[PDB]
Amino acid sequence: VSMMCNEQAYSLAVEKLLNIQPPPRAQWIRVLFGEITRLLNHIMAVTTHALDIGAMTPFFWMFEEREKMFEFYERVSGARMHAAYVRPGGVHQDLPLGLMDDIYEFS
Amino acid sequence: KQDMPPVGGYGPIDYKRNLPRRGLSGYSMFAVGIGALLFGYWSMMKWNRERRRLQIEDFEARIALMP
Repeated sequence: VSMMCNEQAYSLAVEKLLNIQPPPRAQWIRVLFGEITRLLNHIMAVTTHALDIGAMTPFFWMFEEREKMFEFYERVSGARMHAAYVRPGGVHQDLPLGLMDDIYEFS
Repeated sequence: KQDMPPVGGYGPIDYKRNLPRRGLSGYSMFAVGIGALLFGYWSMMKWNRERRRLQIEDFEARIALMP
């Protein structure tokens, strides 16, 4: 599930060794996607629990809203889920024009 | 120079959690239940007693003939 919460535990585990603080624009993105993957676990942690139990309809009622969020991942990094996006040198590249009237539209 | 952060336009949406759309509570319920229930019993005694009147009418034709 986690794509930006993993690799958050790696670059921050490497930048301490290398005597680097990351630049300040970069830190506002690691908190943004680092506080967007929690809106992927805490959707999957309830629905998949509610499927073993055996309820059908809250599995389909929330993943159809989940699709509005993978368009972000594809727009910023490289792919559907597995993105080599956080680097040890901060963020790979800047997120393009958009994604600020989209997230505010989403949230 | 073409970076993101907009000047204005924000909400937010709530973190609130409420939808108390009640709902006819507190002794208003059990009141539509009892009165409509006795209404169904009130519909009785005007049909079963009425069919009982026809029931003696049905047995009447049997007893009048058969000598």
